Amino acid sequence: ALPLDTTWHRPGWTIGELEAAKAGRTISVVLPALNEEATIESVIDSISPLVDGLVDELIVLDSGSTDDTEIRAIASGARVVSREQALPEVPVRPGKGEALWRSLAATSGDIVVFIDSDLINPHPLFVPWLVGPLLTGEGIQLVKSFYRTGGGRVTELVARPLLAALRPELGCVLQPLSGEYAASRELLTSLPFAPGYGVEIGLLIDTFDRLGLDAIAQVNLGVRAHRNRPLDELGAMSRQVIATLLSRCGIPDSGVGLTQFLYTRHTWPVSLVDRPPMKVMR
Amino acid sequence: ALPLDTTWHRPGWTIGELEAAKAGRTISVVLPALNEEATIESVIDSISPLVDGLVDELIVLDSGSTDDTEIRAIASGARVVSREQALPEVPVRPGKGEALWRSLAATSGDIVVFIDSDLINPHPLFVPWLVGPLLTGEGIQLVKSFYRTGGGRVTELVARPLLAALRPELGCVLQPLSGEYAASRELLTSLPFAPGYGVEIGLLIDTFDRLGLDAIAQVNLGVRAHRNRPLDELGAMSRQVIATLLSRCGIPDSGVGLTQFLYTRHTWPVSLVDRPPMKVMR
Ligand SMILES: O=c1ccn([C@@H]2O[C@H](COP(=O)(O)OP(=O)(O)O[C@H]3O[C@H](CO)[C@@H](O)[C@H](O)[C@H]3O)[C@@H](O)[C@H]2O)c(=O)[nH]1
Ligand SMILES: O=c1ccn([C@@H]2O[C@H](COP(=O)(O)OP(=O)(O)O[C@H]3O[C@H](CO)[C@@H](O)[C@H](O)[C@H]3O)[C@@H](O)[C@H]2O)c(=O)[nH]1
Ligand SMILES: [Mn+2]
Ligand SMILES: [Mn+2]
Repeated sequence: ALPLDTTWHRPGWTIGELEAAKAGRTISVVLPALNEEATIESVIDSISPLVDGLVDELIVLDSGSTDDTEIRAIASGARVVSREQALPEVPVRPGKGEALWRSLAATSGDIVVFIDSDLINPHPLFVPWLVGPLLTGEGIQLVKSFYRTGGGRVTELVARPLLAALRPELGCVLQPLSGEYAASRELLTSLPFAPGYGVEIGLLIDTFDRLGLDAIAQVNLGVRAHRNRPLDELGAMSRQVIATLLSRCGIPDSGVGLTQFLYTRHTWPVSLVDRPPMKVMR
Repeated sequence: ALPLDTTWHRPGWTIGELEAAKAGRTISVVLPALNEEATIESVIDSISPLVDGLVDELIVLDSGSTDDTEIRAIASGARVVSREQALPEVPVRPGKGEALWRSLAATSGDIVVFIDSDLINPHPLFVPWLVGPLLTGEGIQLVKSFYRTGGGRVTELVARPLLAALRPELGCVLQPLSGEYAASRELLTSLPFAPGYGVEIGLLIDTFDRLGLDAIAQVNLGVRAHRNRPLDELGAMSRQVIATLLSRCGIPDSGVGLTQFLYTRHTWPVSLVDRPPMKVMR
């Protein structure tokens, strides 16, 4: 009942049916990871059985981990790609947005699926459930998940109310910041990639501004648990989500970083520099 | 070390000294309340000993309570003023901003102090600590508190990061949404009053835009505990805080209310209608 293809229930397709509908299209899965040694294995394990079938490629984009993320992920059979390796001609910047952007150059799938590597016990139907609308539907180029400490505080207090205020047509997207989603390569390599934690909200809005809702679907993945960061780390994330949201809506951002008083004072980085469409690097 | 008079430590003044420095100025205290039967008595009790001394007036602005807020507050010796009684010629709208605005017409103090009526065990030096800079300093017309479930989520994830983005000069205010603050009547009756939960962020920004930081002081009240609302109630608050913040910064707000999916759907009210400076009602 939303102006937006929303699969509220457990999708009916089977792996064999979904695989049939590929029709020569390839599927790449990317797990971005920064210091996720405790959950990375269970996430890979939940997806690796699809490889050489529904999924043609799985990588861990290691965003500079200093723990045992890489050795654990290799031991799980995964190809692990550093940011450097993904695109060596261009120096590495920090943040998640950098990692997803770069992952576009280390993959070749007509469809790209992103799964966060800190999920606690991810269901192995996550990927099949996300490529569903891209395969069977028409016009769909972006599929966002929804679900459910916690509650998605930055989602419920910042991104959703801000979308209500500045892009109300996106008010029917239930989890605009979700790290689990899939999209066509043609769309992904045509859009710029916001830095740090701005990347999701930036892709959602440029996708909308460029193609309208009809290109966007969302799908219930059920329940979703992950690391629940402390409030001060979220402030920093929220600051970046805000900077990216305002820019896509034509509003000048001060570029000034959030300062916190814990009393002691800390100033977190924010970035106004988007990475350009990966096309320009061909 | 901030561009903003910040009393980081327990203020040194005594009640007698502060009272001396009034110099013919009167002090009104206002407790806005909506259904606070469980905490209203302890809050009044913590302040009533100042009446006919440092404080010349105390009221409870009852914002339509359906519990025993009024009878309990009366039994504590407080004058209780309904919104209707505060300003009968003008029909009542909902929200906190309505209540504070109206309270300006039911008081006569040259200085007005606001204290939330849901505080758990408020220190009885709260009021003395807030009128300090208005009495002894010069130029000061607004005094904001700071302190400390929870953590002030809407504060740390929405108001502070948004001020960083759009009014970075206000980045050194530690609790811009705090319900405990004092201000001169001349300032208060000259500013418009945002609706619902937008009122604080609206007063902070119009005060800044109109007088600069030099008119603003903040004071440590130590620790502060209150009702910790559920996340969905905060989304609604956050939506209003956002609508008010964007308007003061010259940015058009859609006027569209936040919708939530709990799955079931609910749409909370937001308002773009500010009450005008109480001066215009003279
Ligand atoms: O510099 C970084 C930071 C994070 N990550 C990875 O990105 C994923 C998500 O990061 P996380 O710290 O867990 O973000 P969340 O607190 O869970 O934030 C949620 O909301 C954010 C705002 O859009 C999204 O970026 C996240 O994917 C989403 O889970 C994890 O696998 C991290 O390893 C990186 O690769 N590089
Ligand atoms: O329609 C209303 C709503 C609330 N209140 C009173 O206002 C005070 C604060 O309301 P509360 O629901 O406790 O807000 P908080 O969740 O604590 O929000 C914090 O941040 C808000 C955003 O600025 C401020 O409005 C609050 O004062 C501040 O405590 C309480 O005494 C309420 O009784 C009313 O009088 N009328
Ligand atoms: Mn996470
Ligand atoms: Mn409260």
